[PDB]
Amino acid sequence: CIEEQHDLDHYLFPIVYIFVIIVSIPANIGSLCVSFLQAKKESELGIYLFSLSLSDLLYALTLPLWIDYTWNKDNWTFSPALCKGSAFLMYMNFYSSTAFLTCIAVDRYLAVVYPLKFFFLRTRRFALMVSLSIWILETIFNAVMLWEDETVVEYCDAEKSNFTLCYDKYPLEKWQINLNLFRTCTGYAIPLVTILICNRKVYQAVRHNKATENKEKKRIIKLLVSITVTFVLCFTPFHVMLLIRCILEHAVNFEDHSNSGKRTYTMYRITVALTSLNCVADPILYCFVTETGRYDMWNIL
Amino acid sequence: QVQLQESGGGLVQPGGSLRLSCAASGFTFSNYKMNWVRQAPGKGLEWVSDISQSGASISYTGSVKGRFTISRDNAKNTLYLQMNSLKPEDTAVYYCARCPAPFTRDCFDVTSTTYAYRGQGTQVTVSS
Amino acid sequence: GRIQMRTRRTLRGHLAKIYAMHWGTDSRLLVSASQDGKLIIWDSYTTNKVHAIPLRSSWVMTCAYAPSGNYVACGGLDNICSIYNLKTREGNVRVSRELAGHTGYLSCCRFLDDNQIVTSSGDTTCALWDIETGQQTTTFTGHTGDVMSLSLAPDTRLFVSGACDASAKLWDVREGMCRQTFTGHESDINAICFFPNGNAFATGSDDATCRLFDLRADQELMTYSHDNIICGITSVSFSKSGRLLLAGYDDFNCNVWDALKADRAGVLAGHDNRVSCLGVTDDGMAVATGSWDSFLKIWN
Amino acid sequence: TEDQRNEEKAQREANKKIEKQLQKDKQVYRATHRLLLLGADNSGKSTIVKQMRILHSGGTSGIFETKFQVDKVNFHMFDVGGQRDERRKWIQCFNDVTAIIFVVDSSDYNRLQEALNLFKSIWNNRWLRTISVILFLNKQDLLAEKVLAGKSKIEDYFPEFARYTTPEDATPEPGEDPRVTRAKYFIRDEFLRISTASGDGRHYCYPHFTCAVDTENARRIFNDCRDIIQRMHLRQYELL
Repeated sequence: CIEEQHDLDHYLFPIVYIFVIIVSIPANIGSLCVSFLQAKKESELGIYLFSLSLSDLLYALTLPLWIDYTWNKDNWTFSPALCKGSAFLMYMNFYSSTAFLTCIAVDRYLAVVYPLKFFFLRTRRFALMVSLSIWILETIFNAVMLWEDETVVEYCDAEKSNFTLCYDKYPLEKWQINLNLFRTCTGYAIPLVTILICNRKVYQAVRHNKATENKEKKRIIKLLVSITVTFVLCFTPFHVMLLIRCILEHAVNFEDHSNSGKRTYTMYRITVALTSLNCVADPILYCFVTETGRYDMWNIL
Repeated sequence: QVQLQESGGGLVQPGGSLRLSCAASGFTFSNYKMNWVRQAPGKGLEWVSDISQSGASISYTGSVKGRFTISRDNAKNTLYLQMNSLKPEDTAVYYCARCPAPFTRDCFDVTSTTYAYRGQGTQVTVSS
Repeated sequence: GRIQMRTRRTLRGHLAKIYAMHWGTDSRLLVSASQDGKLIIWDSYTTNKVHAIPLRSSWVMTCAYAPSGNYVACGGLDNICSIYNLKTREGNVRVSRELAGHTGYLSCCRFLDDNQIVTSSGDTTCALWDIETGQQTTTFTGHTGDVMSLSLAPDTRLFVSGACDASAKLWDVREGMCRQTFTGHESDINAICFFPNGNAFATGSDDATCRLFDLRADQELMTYSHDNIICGITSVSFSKSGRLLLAGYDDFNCNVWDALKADRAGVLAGHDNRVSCLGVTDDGMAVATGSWDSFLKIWN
Repeated sequence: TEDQRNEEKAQREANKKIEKQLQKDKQVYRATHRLLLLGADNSGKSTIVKQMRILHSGGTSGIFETKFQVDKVNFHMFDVGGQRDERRKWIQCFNDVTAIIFVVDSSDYNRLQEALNLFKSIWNNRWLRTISVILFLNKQDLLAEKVLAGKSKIEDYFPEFARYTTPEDATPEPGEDPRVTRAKYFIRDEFLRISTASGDGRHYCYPHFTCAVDTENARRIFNDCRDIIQRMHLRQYELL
């Protein structure tokens, strides 16, 4: 326990999370409903968009407990089962959303880059199988933390009181390290390489297109640059800090207190707070900037 | 009955031109596209200058370009033509014609044989 | 004063635009023709497919169901009318007879009985055939433009057709000679249908108007129009009683005009492209439509 | 309740079976692309289609349907020759083809105005504004000869040629005369004016130069189909 952690989190986390929840919720409702509407038609991209929206809404569902916890006080009377379940759902989303962004990028790649090939993979019923498969795989591989007793209590000397730490501790427990290594290598590295490749290829095709004027090209490049920058900014720092923790806490003696405990943990928490902005960013770019069918779905509803 | 009746013709010579008057009746005049079309001995149908709906725009082809005076008037449901640089080639039946559908730029079959919406026409005797 | 309907049912499975549609004398079953080449027979009462005929030529513009409910006629831009079996003891749909001899794209066809058929084509003529031998017996002529419709009167001895020239003409089948012609319209026909009593018959046009005529009349009865609509009309229909009328429109919509009200009432909207055909059951328990969006939405 | 048993048996045996067959056939249907062909009587369209078919018909005395394949993607091409001269009605049966092949006789200057009017009508047609058209110009070599002889000079049907100047976009062919290129691209621009003045982004016309002997036309059609479908995908996958 370090004094600065509580005080800094008290201001940092509620401020960002209020905006994140209030803006993301309606945006993701819109994205999910419009994605389903599109899926009912021929386009298979609707399924992936629907799954991504569902994942982000799962995230938004868990966040309120976390804002309440971060505004840390003695008033946390919820059973530890809630601490288990909320973290489980939050990571479930995080990685499912990364995967479904990967799927959207791959789908648009196969579609625009190959107008006359690979119809089998682009079928709706193949997308359904992929979505169910990835759901089940991620759930079975992330179950490990449900079994473990993921809740700890520690004392703060300056505050002179106990506290309940939800999910993560400092230093990391061995099983947490083993879980996080795999979770990184599966849920962050793979989406990152794939989205860049897909969007680069799509822009290459658009520039190579024949029947497009200057304005449409400019709008397309704007959209693609926006998407890539959004992904990178939202995600990279948190995984960087998480890897730093995972490696140093295993390799670094725990008596080197000041720098590690005070700075590294605080920066890791700051990046965790930052990552939440992807929930706001994804609906805008993927649905609203381009598609008028959002207005049609609103009229239908 | 949907018909276009033409009037005016007869004696003509190089350097001298008559006036061709067309009389559309029983058919809304302005909103439909208009155009002339001619047939001459030893050859089929040929296109001639048009005039858009409400008399907005004009067009021509090379042989006729800048030598005939096209125009439309709602006051008589008529097209007009006066000849310049006249040649014996002027001899022809001047079919006053109109396009098949309104509010459109489609005039697919005006040149087609046995096309329904065109006038009987008149002839001019170029002589000297 | 106000008319409205909902999409009671929807038929899905066609892979292209539906160009033609027809029921059978048994209202529960219906035929459907699509540019994809499938003459799918659907069980209407359970929205089920019961057959799938692979047509010889994809470009189909017509489809008919024999009054006995057994034989189905198909054809189109190939200048041929083909017949198939449905109730044959072999248990498999198969070709029965094929009619050839026209010089233009097939526009409409209509069965007269289990052993006879009448048809119209885009070569400015109509013909009568014998199914048993597949031979002509009478040919009709007199029009100037393409003929694009048929309406066999309930008294099948007489039938009428509409053409691309400003005229619609009547023919008596056994005599084979035209005996009347009307010429009011300015941009000419695309569809025609008869009244149950047979005296009056409807008609569509390329100009934004619907018009009526009668056998006893030597005059154009009337013409409906709306100031703000430019597009044309694509089909027509009638009621079981026959008093009320209907039509289909080009602008991805229908528009229900009535003669007895003499004014329009509402619209059937929901297709995202042209409506290309219509129809009602022989008993009137249901109504169907077709569209270029490939859905035979069936309306309440 | 034997009626319910019979209904269930009939439904299960018929609908499942024939719908499985229908999906199997739809898989084939999507993979095949369909194209309409147009041209004048003196044009080389018949020769062009015959050359493509030889490069590798389903009917006669009517629609002259043809099959061809490129890059293992199967194509259909249809030529409607069994109809009389009027086109405005049966033409709209092809509102959903990937593209329309349009061939003109540029050497026959008399029809050049007729072909120009027909192309105007096609371009502005209500049901064809969304269907890209491929433009083909033939009998080009005869254009130089016509200029030399001048039996019916270009100016006789298009005096704009005299005031016309070769454009910067001009890419004269290695063994081609320059003024012949001027006139050729001049007629090309004559048609492209119609193409562009009232055109919209939902449409396009692709010009190409060829004589009927050229076999590449199949690959040109294939590549332009790729381009068309790529733009429809850009619109579909929300990149626009």
